Amino acid sequence: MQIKTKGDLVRAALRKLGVASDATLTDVEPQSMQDAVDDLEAMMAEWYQDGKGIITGYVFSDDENPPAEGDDHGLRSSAVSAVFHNLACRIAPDYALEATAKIIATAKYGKELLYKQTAISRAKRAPYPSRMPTGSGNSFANLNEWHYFPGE
Amino acid sequence: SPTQEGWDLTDKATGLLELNVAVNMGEPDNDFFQLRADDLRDETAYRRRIQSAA
Repeated sequence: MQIKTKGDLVRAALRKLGVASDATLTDVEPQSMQDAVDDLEAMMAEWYQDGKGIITGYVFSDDENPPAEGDDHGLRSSAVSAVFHNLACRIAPDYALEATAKIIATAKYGKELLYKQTAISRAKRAPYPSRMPTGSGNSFANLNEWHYFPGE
Repeated sequence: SPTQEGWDLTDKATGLLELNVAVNMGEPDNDFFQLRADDLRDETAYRRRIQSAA
């Protein structure tokens, strides 16, 4: 993918918004880039609720590294569009703008696709209760005295 | 038994001595293994694992 860094994500978001692109002769303002990167980090930390939220493979920049921009975001190839569409939606009010209906729809669709596989993975069935017998058809268990399921 | 031949055997009376051997034991030889229900491969394997252990 040609979108390998947090700055690539931010530039894509600004282009989606039509703030700093080549279709319109505008350069990304260095004051805008840091604000957008901070918004991206805040939104990513919000999504990834310490592991119990949306898992995307994004890498959070520590305080040690000087540039928060320039580092690979670590996303998968199928998360880039979702991330930068949501980022454009989030940072549009910075400039008193409003992301258009297509951008909002793509943000919704992308976030749902982000969570789909994790939802399938977390759709797990709880074991049998501790008070449920094994039945006499489970001959080995009911011979070795495992008449009931453990549970938990 | 020692044995001497002669007629005057004064001050030459032997004592007695019986030797012995010691027999002791080593350490147990186990076949510790772990049995899992809910496998259907540890259900048929255990019945034959006991015999292989013997």
